[PDB]
Amino acid sequence: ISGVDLLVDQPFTLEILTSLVELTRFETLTPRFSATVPPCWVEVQQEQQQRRHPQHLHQQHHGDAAQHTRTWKLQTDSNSWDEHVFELVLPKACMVGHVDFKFVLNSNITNIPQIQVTLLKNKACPFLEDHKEDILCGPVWLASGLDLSGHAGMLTLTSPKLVKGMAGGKYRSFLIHVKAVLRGCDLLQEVSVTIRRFKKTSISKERVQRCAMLQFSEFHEKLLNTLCRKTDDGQITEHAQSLVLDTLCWLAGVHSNGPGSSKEGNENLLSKTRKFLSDIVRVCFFEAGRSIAHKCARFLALCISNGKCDPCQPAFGPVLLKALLDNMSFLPAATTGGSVYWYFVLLNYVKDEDLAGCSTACASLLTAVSRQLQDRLTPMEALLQTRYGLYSSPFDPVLFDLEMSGSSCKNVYNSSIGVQSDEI
Amino acid sequence: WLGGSEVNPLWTALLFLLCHGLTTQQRTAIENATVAFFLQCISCHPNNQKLMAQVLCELFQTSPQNISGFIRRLFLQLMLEDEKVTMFLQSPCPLYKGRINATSHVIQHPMYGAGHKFRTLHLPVSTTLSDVLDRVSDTPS
Amino acid sequence: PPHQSIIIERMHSGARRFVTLDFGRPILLTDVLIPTCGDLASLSIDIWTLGEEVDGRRLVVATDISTHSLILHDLIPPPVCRFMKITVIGRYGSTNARAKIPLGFYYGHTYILPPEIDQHLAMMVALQEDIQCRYNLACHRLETLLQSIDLPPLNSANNAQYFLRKPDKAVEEDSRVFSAYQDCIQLQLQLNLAHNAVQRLKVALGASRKMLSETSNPEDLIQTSSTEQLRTIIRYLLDTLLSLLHASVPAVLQSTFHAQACEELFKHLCISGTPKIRLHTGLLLVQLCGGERWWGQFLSNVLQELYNSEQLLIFPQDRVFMLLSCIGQRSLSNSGVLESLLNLLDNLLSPLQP
Amino acid sequence: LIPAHSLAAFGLFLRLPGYAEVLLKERKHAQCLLRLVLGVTDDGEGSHILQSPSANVLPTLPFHVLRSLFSTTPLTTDDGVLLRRMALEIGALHLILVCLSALSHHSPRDVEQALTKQRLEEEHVTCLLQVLASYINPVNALPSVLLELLSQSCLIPAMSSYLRNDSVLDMARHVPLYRALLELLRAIASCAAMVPLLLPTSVGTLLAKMKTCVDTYTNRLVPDIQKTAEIVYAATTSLRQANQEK
Amino acid sequence: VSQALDARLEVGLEQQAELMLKMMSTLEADSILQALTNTSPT
Repeated sequence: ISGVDLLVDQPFTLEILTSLVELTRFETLTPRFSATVPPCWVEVQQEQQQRRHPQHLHQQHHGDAAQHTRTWKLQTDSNSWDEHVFELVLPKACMVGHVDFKFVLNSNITNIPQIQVTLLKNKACPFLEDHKEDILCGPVWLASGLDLSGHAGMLTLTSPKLVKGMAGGKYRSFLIHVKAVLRGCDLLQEVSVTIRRFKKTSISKERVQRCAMLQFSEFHEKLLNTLCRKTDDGQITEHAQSLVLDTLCWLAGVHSNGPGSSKEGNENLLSKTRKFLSDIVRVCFFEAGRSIAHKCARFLALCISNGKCDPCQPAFGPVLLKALLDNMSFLPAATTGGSVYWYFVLLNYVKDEDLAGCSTACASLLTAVSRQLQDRLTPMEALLQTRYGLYSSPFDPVLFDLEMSGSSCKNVYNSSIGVQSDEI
Repeated sequence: WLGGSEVNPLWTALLFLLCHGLTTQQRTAIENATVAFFLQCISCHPNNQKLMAQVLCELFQTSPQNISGFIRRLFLQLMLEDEKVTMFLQSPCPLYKGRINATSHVIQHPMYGAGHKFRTLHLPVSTTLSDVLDRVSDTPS
Repeated sequence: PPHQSIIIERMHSGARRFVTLDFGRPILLTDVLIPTCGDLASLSIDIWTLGEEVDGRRLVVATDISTHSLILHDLIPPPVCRFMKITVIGRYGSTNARAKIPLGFYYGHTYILPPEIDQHLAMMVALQEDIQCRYNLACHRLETLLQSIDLPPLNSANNAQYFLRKPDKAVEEDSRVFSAYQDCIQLQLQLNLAHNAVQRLKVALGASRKMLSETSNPEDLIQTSSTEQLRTIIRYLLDTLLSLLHASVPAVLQSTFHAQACEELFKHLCISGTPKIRLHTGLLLVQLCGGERWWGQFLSNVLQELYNSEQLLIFPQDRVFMLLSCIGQRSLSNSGVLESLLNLLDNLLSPLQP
Repeated sequence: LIPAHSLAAFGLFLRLPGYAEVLLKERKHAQCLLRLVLGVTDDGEGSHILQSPSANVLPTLPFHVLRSLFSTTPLTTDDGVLLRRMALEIGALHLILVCLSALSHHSPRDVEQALTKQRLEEEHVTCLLQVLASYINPVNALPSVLLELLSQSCLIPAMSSYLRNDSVLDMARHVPLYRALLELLRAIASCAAMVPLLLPTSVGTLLAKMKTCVDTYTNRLVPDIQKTAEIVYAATTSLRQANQEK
Repeated sequence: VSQALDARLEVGLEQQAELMLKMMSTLEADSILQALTNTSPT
């Protein structure tokens, strides 16, 4: 720590942010790993999951990714197991970022299995009770990672204390323990687990830099200030803004599963987020482009999920609602159609709170806008609409969006493709 | 009178305005109005044709440095197309061709009359009289 | 934008299909859309720039495309690509008739940035200026084309005959108008795409947009925005209003949308707007004020004002009539709808009785 | 400020003084060429130029109108010599020889589509050679640069290569280009200024070779085009022989 | 909705956000179809 200038301390510049994202950059384990399984599972051969996935080895010649898809099929015996133990092996020293825990439900499942994967942090009659002070790292719920289909999903295994490791990014014990709260864990069909880590950086003491990034809250304060304010000296390029959104997205992702002790940093960031939420939305939607709007939508989704995951602290939905409704009147001055699309996507979900205020603002804006629109109709356009049913005005040079089918692609070219038959 | 010495500076000033506090719709409306005004002044007046040719030549000579902008469109749709002239007929026999039973509203100068004994067409000068006859009357066709 | 599908061989659907696509230059691919393919069981995309085995990658695998169409709205971070590989598995049964694979659509930036930027911006500006000039010429042609045509009012038998059987000159002039309008909209879209690209390149220099450095009062914002932006805002806002209503009791909403507000909103939207916003406005009105007492009298007043033989406004009478019929059917439970309509019909036939 | 080279030539040709007036003799194509320039590529009536009723002739207009100008503008008056000069400085004749090199492949020193492109290319080079011939004759006169620029050039290799083809069945179907060749040899032999450019297998010997060969093939052993071809070829060959000796 | 999402396992786990961001829209599109066709004004 001493004698090393932390990346947080220096004033933010484009190259500094580019270095910062390199810390958050994340990769895969190239070295081989191993694991053991309870006897009720049988490891599925690696090419069985290659059934619809024929080009796994071609993209990466090393082939460890083919081994990375370690699959166990569940042999449902008469025992209705309520606990399981999965041992991990980390032969080559590395700093894992998160463990890719993927779960798929059986095709015939109709109920919601209240299966929980709770792993308290490590400090030195279910295992979560006898060894309540000896559990390793988590915790999560299975339903959190449940996907749209409801028959599969993938859980996130990360924590602010995960990156530090046992001591300086070493491995001593990683145990994936599952306990359900026909019935129970027997509904789960098969499990695949992948271990993936951080990319190597050209920055000395990457562990120290990551620790400084995660610990200090003034880093969060400065990041939110940089994102929000755009002053005369703050001629912040949207490249730097995109980097800032990436940094906050990674930070919220790693703070998502932080335990009660780790909630200090989470609340430190969320207090500033609530302080500057109106400016965040205003900038990232009504001033920035579509990509920045998508990044801000992702960050706000992480914040909403974090507020849901922490009932001990006030929820984020109502505050997001006030921010969006306060920024509502700026819609006619918005830049692009994709940003407005993402704004309304976020707004629609948070309608569950204060329906009266949202409806009032919507009606006011509609009444204000509608009168203006009718004044801009011309006899030319009216003739076109009546005689031919052509409603798009051709004499107006400026457009707003091009919604082909469930997408907003006005800010990008249409790619001209020369088709190659090649392999017939 | 629009070719008079008093009005001559207007052409150059207009071109100066349109070849560099105007909104986009204002600029488009001004461009269309200028093109229409020039085309009206040039329609069948050789003197005004010479004056506009002189104005264009001097503007091109004094233009620094590629051709684009309003001047390109003005040159392309003022010249490089057939001239239009209003041609006005009348006869002791009615001219039925070109009329439909729908209640169409056409408003022209009163000197062109009304009814089946009059007809006015805005058609290119390059056309021949046979086109006039078989477009105004059924009998030639 | 180009579009033309290509044929395949050994049409039997049991086996694999292979399609490899190359743009001839690295492309910042950021959007992929492929329509639903019923006779297909799987689909995948593989991406590489230098080589399939050198830097090959994959980004999505689609399985339910038989009854669905995959959409990749925003690929962030944008994968750099020049070569795209398509691998699909048809229906498991290897017996099928002739079918054509829909290629889909792929959107992405052509110029890649982390120098060409300055001269690329200059040439893009020149291209935008040329496209603007061509678009202005197309607009002038369309304007001078429509100026010579007229719509006969539907108030006589002769006009009805004209609408039933269009004369030949009307048909050919309509074809010419449609062609000119299609050219105009093509040039408009090209100009907007070029301007967006130029704006993105200027953003790459850090020159952010003006963004309300003059005023922020809404009464100027609403009256200074573009028409298309207002239409998109109205569409989204009406959509959210419909969602909010379907999710309930918003008593405040019913208070604001009284008789005068409903009159004004109907006349502004359902008469001049695009069909989508017209239908949505009608449905929102019938869902909100359908049970009101003043409703039905609203419909009678609207019909009498719009379809009066003294009406001078030009509007798509048939479409708004269909909208009125649909609204009347939905709001039929209200007792005043037929009472008001029959009272109106009673007054129109009054001159028969001396 | 299809084909691409014709438009560049048209832009270069139009800068020549007096070319605007002669281009406007046939007005509608002249408008089409100018409309084809400036990038709109459309008429005033909404019909694409490339699908215009007379779009086939479009490539020929620049060089053909320049040939008409050359016929109407003799080398006698000051107009001809000034036109020759402002041709030489701006690279008008230089670009003429460059595009000849492009369309003839003589550097300085699919069956249906193949035959169609061969036809269009041979007609284009025919027009180019014939307009160059009209450039040679009126109907410091010889440019100083032309003296150097015909040596290590394309014109002499073009003549050599096109005189390599001595098919006895060629002139039966190849009448237009051989007519242009006859006219250009008439110019090269009758023009006093052009004679020193040629006179220091030789051109005269192999020209006599074709004359004797065709005389043996036809005279010793036809419709209007062929018979006119032989009679004019014999007359022009006699004139060229008379001019060559001095 | 096609429930098809790009292979972002390799990147940090924004995937759960992306699924629910995909789920953000899905609960909207269905309700509107239920708003205008279903739930006839009564």
